[PDB]
Amino acid sequence: TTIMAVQFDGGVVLGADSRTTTGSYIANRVTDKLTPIHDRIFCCRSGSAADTQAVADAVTYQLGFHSIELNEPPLVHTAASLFKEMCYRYREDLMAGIIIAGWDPQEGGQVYSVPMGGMMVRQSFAIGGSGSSYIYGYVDATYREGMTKEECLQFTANALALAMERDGSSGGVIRLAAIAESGVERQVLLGDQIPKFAVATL
Amino acid sequence: GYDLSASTFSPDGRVFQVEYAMKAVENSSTAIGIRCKDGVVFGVEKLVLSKLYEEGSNKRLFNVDRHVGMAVAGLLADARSLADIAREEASNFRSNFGYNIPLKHLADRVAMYVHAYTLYSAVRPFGCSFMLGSYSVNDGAQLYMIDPSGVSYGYWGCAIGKARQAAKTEIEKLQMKEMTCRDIVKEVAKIIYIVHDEVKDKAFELELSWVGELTNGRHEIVPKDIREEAEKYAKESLK
Amino acid sequence: DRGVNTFSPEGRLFQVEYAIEAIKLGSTAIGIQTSEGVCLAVEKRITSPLMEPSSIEKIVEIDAHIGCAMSGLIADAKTLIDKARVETQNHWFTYNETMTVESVTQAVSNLALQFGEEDADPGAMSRPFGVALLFGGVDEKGPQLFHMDPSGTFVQCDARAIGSASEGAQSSLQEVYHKSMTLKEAIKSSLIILKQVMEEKLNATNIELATVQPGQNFHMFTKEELEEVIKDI
Amino acid sequence: TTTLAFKFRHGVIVAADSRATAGAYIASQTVKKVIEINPYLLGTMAGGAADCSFWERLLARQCRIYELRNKERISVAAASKLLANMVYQYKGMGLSMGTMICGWDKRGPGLYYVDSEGNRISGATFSVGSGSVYAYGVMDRGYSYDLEVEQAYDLARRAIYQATYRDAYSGGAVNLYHVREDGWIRVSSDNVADLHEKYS
Amino acid sequence: TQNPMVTGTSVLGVKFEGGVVIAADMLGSYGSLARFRNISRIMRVNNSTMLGASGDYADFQYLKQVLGQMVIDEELLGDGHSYSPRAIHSWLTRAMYSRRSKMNPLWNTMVIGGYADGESFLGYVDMLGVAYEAPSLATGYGAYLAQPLLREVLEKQPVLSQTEARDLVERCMRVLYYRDARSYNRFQIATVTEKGVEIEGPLSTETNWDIAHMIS
Amino acid sequence: MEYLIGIQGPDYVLVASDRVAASNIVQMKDDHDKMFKMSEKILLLCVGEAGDTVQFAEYIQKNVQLYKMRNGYELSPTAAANFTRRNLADCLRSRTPYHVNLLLAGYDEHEGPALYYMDYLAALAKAPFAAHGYGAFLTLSILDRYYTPTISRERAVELLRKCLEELQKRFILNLPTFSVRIIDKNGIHDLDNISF
Amino acid sequence: SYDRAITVFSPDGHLFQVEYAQEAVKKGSTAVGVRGRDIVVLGVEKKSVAKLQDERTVRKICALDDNVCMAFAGLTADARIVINRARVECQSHRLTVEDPVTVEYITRYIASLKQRYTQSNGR
Amino acid sequence: RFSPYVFNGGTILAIAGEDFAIVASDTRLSEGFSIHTRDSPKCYKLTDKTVIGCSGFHGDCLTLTKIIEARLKMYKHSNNKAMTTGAIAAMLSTILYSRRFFPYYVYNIIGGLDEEGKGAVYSFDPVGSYQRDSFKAGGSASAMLQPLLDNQVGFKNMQNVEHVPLSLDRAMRLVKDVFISAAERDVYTGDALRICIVTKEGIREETVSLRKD
Amino acid sequence: NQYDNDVTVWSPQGRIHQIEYAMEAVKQGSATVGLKSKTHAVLVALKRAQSELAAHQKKILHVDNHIGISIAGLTADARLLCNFMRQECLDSRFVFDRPLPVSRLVSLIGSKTQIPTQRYGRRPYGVGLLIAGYDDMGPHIFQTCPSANYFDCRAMSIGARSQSARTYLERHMSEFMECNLNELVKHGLRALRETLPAEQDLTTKNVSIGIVGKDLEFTIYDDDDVSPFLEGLE
Ligand SMILES: *[B]([O])([O])[C]([C][C]([C])[C])[N]C(=O)[C]([N]C(=O)C1=[C][C]=[C]C(C2=[C][C]=[C][C]=[C]2)=N1)[C]([C])[O]
Ligand SMILES: *[B]([O])([O])[C]([C][C]([C])[C])[N]C(=O)[C]([N]C(=O)C1=[C][C]=[C]C(C2=[C][C]=[C][C]=[C]2)=N1)[C]([C])[O]
Ligand SMILES: [Cl-]
Ligand SMILES: [Cl-]
Ligand SMILES: [Cl-]
Ligand SMILES: [Cl-]
Ligand SMILES: [Cl-]
Ligand SMILES: [Cl-]
Ligand SMILES: [Cl-]
Ligand SMILES: [Cl-]
Ligand SMILES: [Cl-]
Ligand SMILES: [Cl-]
Ligand SMILES: [Cl-]
Ligand SMILES: [Cl-]
Ligand SMILES: [Cl-]
Ligand SMILES: [Cl-]
Ligand SMILES: [Cl-]
Ligand SMILES: [K+]
Ligand SMILES: [K+]
Ligand SMILES: [K+]
Ligand SMILES: [Mg+2]
Ligand SMILES: [Mg+2]
Ligand SMILES: [Mg+2]
Repeated sequence: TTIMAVQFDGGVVLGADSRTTTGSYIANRVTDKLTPIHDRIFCCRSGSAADTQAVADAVTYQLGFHSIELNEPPLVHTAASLFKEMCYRYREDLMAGIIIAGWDPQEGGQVYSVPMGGMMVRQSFAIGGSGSSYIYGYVDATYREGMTKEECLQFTANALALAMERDGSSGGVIRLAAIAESGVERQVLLGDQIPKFAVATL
Repeated sequence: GYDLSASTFSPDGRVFQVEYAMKAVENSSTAIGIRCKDGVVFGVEKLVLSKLYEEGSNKRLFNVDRHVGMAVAGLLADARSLADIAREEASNFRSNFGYNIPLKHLADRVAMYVHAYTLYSAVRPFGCSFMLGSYSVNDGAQLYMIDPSGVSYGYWGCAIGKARQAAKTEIEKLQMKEMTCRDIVKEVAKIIYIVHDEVKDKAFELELSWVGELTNGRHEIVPKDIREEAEKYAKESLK
Repeated sequence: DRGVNTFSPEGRLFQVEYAIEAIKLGSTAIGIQTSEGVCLAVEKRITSPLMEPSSIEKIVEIDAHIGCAMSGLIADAKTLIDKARVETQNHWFTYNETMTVESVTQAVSNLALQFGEEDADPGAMSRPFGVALLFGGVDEKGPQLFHMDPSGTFVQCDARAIGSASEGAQSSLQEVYHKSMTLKEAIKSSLIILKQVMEEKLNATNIELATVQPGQNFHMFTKEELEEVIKDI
Repeated sequence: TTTLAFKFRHGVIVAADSRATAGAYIASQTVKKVIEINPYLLGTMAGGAADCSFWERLLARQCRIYELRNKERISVAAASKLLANMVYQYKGMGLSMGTMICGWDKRGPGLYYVDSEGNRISGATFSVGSGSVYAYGVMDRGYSYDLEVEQAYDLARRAIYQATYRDAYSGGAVNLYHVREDGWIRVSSDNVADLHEKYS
Repeated sequence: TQNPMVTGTSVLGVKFEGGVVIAADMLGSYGSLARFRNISRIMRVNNSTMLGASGDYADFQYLKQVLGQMVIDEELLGDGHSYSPRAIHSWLTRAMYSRRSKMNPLWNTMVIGGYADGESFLGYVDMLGVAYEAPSLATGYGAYLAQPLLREVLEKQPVLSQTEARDLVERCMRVLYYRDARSYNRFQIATVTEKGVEIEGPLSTETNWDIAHMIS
Repeated sequence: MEYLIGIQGPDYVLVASDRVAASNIVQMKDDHDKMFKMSEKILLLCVGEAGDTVQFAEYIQKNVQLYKMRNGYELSPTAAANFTRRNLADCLRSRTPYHVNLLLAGYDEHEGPALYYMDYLAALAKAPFAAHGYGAFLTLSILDRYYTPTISRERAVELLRKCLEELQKRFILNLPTFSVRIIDKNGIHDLDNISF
Repeated sequence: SYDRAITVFSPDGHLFQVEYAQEAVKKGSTAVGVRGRDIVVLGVEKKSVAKLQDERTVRKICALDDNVCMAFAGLTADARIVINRARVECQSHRLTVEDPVTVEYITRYIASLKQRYTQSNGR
Repeated sequence: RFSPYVFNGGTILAIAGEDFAIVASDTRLSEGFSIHTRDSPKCYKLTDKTVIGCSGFHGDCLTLTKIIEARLKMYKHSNNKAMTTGAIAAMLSTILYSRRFFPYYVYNIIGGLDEEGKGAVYSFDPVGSYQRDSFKAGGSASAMLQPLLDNQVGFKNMQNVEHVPLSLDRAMRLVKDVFISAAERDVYTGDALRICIVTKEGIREETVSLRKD
Repeated sequence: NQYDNDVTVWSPQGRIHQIEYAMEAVKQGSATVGLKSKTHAVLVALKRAQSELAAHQKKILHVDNHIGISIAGLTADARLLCNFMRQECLDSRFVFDRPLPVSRLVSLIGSKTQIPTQRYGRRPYGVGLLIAGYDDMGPHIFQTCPSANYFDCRAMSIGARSQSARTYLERHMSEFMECNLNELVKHGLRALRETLPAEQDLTTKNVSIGIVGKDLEFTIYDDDDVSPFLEGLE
């Protein structure tokens, strides 16, 4: 897997590849790793499919109930806190590297990483999963403060494409999402629409 | 007889044991809260039952979270237990959700706990009413009051205890929406002095607390110098 | 009918007060503390010549340095006595020292108000114990006599009577007791007092007597040793 | 350790060395391995030092409680049984204890071997500990039910001595007790070095 | 934690006349990967007390949550009593010991610094409940690379000024950046005095690479 | 290591067991008894792990005696065998398994003599003769060779003696003495020990 | 589970449930014991006759163990519970002491069972 | 495999005199090949009459000493007198055995006055076995100190020597000598020697410098 | 009436009779007095003796080095509460290595003793305490009641005829803060002596004294040890 999210002024962009593996068999080549947790809050999932699905459904329940009770949209920070509590408490029984991102009216676009082990840290942008290793140098060189939504989308799509080419456990299509006050816009980059970088032939 | 258990309705559909608990709050001396432009102020008429007691003994004003004050009337041991419940709820909320509990949610949660003691022969209703006050830039000023049945509402001004009505009628004279906490403490002290029956109960301490822009959203005791001035204003206004 | 943990308007637990009235239905026991040891003496109260006297046991050894005389509802005393025995042995086990008379009495006295019907385990104590106890022994404070009743109150006494004739016996005790009194004097004094208070004619089978002395372990008087002391009395 | 005991016409002889070790380090030369359970009952210790001390102390507690509740001396059979029932529950948890319970009750002289494996057996003679094999050789060649008292003392002392000589884990002094019908007595304590002088 | 995940490296502390200074880089490493390069490994506990942690960062965030809540609980009472640095160090020793005794440690090594009643406090606690005080401390590779330098200075001059302690800490942080492959040249310095707890950062040390041309 | 044997004739069951209690390289007792009287006409012979063997056999024994006291008559050798089995099997997968091997010998008024074999797994088999322990390996074929169902008790004791002599000759362990008992219509009889 | 306090003190130190239990015993059939020199004997009344009754099934004398028996008077269902409890206990004693119980031992056990049912909730 | 133990070094020693007890220890606290601190004594005052030395795994030394402190107060509250030296020893035995299946990794030596005012030393293994001794060494350098004490205090292996009473002054000289000898050869023992002298008049403290390498 | 047998039954006046009845247990105990200066907190207690040959009931109990209590009411309840206090104190020294502040211990008592006032079949505690302590905020005297309410006091008296002792304490309380120790204990004794029948006097047999302060751990004075304090009521 490769997952990523990026903050912009007014919202966030999220992305993932779509490969599920068992050993080196691809058990799903068009996985949706970006899961809505509330109207404007998504999580990107990596690690165990069973664990991250069970945890996401659980936090979706908790957050929904909390939100009805308060009669307000939930904070992104709350959603991240609930993932953190469950990923930290059960760190010995789960394999879950999560990114929580979304929009709320109080703090705007936010990205949090909850990596394995269950720590939580807010970041400008975050990457995770097995393929993230191959894009540290690329994201560190290419990231600029103040990118627009569109720039965040391209930056995300490029990073993911690079990771997907190299990481055997990542691949398929690139699913993207942008979240802002106005709502959630999702799209899929497939085939020729995935950014392309030549193999370096002699 | 129909009034011995909170698990027995009377034939008219009342729960007398809750009503009796309410009578314990109505026997108590008066506490008031006022919400204003930039915060919430609490004042309590704190009867001193012996000169042997220290200043500050039997406080009726509590910090239940850093941003939330509580003012009580009724049986004081029940109120204190409720202050512990409220504290525990604010603490647990912060642990689970990662931010300071919103006032309304805290009020509703502790109200459901009060409510749970009005259903059963196994336990008795709490003999206390209490107000919760907070302020934040995001939520503004908020003042809630909960009674022994577990009802919880929000208020501009509120009073509990034995001169409740007299206090309300004075609170209604204020245009509190446009006043600051610094102005309102004086008026709180004034009102407690008005409703205090100096013939029947001889000595009292005024207890004051506030939470607002001026304390940066922290619930704090009103400083000693400001309380003394407010007392002096209240006393001379009585004239 | 009210609950077992109900207070009266005087601030007493009804069940404890009633338990205290049950002590008056017991046989008279006497304890006296002297600088040479303590004695405990008890009226047996034989109800038929067909009963075996030696099967009435109202003075028991707690440990080698501590005895106990009981009055009231005797069947209730068993769990108290067993608790005292277990406790002194625990203390020996843990600390390699004998437990003081005061400490034994305290430990037993902490069971007293542990009754009630909706705090506790599926069938815990329903009522207080209908018994009073005199613990007599020797520890590093010297000889010592302690009294305990169903309220869980306990106190050291130079001399004390309990059961049916305790008023009476207590008056004679105030009369005869003195700080410098010998143990032999104390023994005689308590047999004289039992003799007054007892409905039956005192003899060597319808009473029991025990001592504990700085020299010597808990000792129950034999028929023959009782007869000897009875001669003068 | 080497401990032994035997029944004979005049009661039960009980003897032990006094060494303790932590691996090969000699931790003490003055351990008391014969424990006074009551004035008519002794227990011997071999194996884990803390295990033996604790469980035999607990046995002494229980025997004492018993005596108070029942108004009579516990039998050797019943005491040994209490000990076996206590340790049975811990089998497999690594307790190490081998003990002889030695007394004189209504059945006469009594001797039981009890260990942390769960064995409990009555017998005429036993030896327990890393030196037991050496004590058995000497004890077995000299033992008789009709030994005179002083001959029985000599045998026990010599058997433990000889065990201390061969077994690196036994040593110090030989401590000897005699259980008689009216109680045990402590008969002697002889440093193995002073015994060496004597037996040559 | 059975297996630590994102971890922090050394924490340093030294007493000085009027306070205590502690230092810690801002890195969370995931094995060799320098993964989260802007995290604070130092906590202001209350006005008199600060804490820095090596080891598993999630476990540190849990301690921070727990300890932060305890300090809030205590402040609510408004009763004139506060946890001293020594009390917090005691609490922390019990908490780590207790977790060690359930075979489920909090995977951290910590340095507690404080100033109360005219005394500088500096105390260590590790994941096993080993705890003690000393005039200077250093966890992880700092025990090998920084502690020798702290102790050598302290033996010549046991009483340091604030500015001397700060310079000495900076020299130690440089050595760590040279010689610990899990360090990072972005650190915080926290100081506690009469006035309270101040956390400074992000800070960097100057470095010298002249030795790169001294091979032939 | 421990040897048990049983031989059932038309109207009796003969049983025997070694008298050694061993530990490491030494015999610690030479007059050990491995038989437990359950009732007037039932013996349980029990070997296996230390502690388990006595704890198990005495628990069975007390419960069989309890059954007598509650009901005024005794459990049949077959009932007691199945009671024994139920207990062992119910403990097998518990926190407290008992590592014991058994024979149960008895005489019922109506059924006649019975001999039951049980292993630590709690498999129960009724048999005309049987044995447990390493010694069984050297003696079962002696029994197969010479046993007949109508064997008289005098010849059974002879047959038993052949088994025990074969241990003296061929078995590496020193088992010099054996307890011998027989059960019939008149209960349990102690025979002389067979000794070498 | 049912935790009502059933045996409680009344004014003057009476335990009414226990007194009422004693009234039950007084309406039971007469039972007598004599301790001989080297024999002990028990005899008990009746209870009702009735030709159609199987005599075996209603005895009021019962073995507790080989060396101890008992008779009772009072509620026969209650007796059966006590008897069975005592029979269990005789087997524990033999188990852990390897002696038969003394008569005093098992008496003391029965007595303390009976006492506990005067001071335990729900019974 | 998280290990719940680590070895932290430390040597302890106690000597019983006619009317005194000495309990002594070094002040180094170590781990692996490092020194945690040079000023960590291993002796702890329990009463006016009883001092305990503890070495081994420091996390257990701290916990156990805190448990003992609590239990002394519980005793005093329930029995209205301070625990004796002998009762503290017996109680420690049971507290150690309570962790028989997860032991306290601590070697304990108690030194104090018995009920007759005489010196008393009790020495323990980590699971609570113990006895009274005339003197005892424990911890890291115990095998180095013990034989010398056997010889010089016990007079073992010596002919033609008057078995005189041990004076405080000679006991003191011995204690300083053996720790100095131990600092030469045990890497864990060093920095400083702390000596507690328990007598009827109270508990006093001496400290002697040891090698810092 | 129908309202006085259960702690869970409010009366129509807003009272709970069981709690008021429990308070009567304290009013019938023997009197005790507590007072403080700037530096010390003192307890003084009258001990009742059953007969002429009885010792005299303990009234003053050690809780921790910095805390002691005087009791009035059910002795068994007094011990249970005292044992709770002791444990709370040991816990805080175990956890934090410092004394439990006296006002926090008292809060724990209020919270613990409130619980059975609200559950069916439970009863209040039938004991009142005077609590003497010393911590960072100086000396303290607190009072606790069966209602679970508690009070911070300049001085206090509870038990039989305590009104007299309270009057005395109000009369002289302006002197207490500046008193040396001897003066302060004298004041405690004079207050206590007001509670006695005119005939009867303070003696070494009936007076018990407890003191804690800055340089002094909680200490109990009984029997011959009270004589210094009784001589020079001159
Ligand atoms: B990504 O982290 O590489 C991806 C993210 C996930 C979809 C949220 N993870 C995987 O593909 C992982 N695969 C599984 O968890 C998986 C799916 C289906 C079956 C199994 C399986 C597990 C145990 C035994 C048999 C089959 N696993 C993968 C990295 O492990
Ligand atoms: B004998 O069996 O050789 C003897 C018996 C007796 C009761 C002392 N047993 C021992 O010497 C045993 N030794 C110990 O148990 C022992 C002695 C000193 C320290 C320790 C220890 C225990 C736990 C952890 C560390 C050290 N054990 C036997 C030889 O082992
Ligand atoms: Cl991760
Ligand atoms: Cl990740
Ligand atoms: Cl794919
Ligand atoms: Cl109101
Ligand atoms: Cl009486
Ligand atoms: Cl010896
Ligand atoms: Cl018993
Ligand atoms: Cl046997
Ligand atoms: Cl970061
Ligand atoms: Cl912080
Ligand atoms: Cl029962
Ligand atoms: Cl009182
Ligand atoms: Cl009382
Ligand atoms: Cl009140
Ligand atoms: Cl009062
Ligand atoms: K999935
Ligand atoms: K790929
Ligand atoms: K060294
Ligand atoms: Mg899993
Ligand atoms: Mg097993
Ligand atoms: Mg070195």
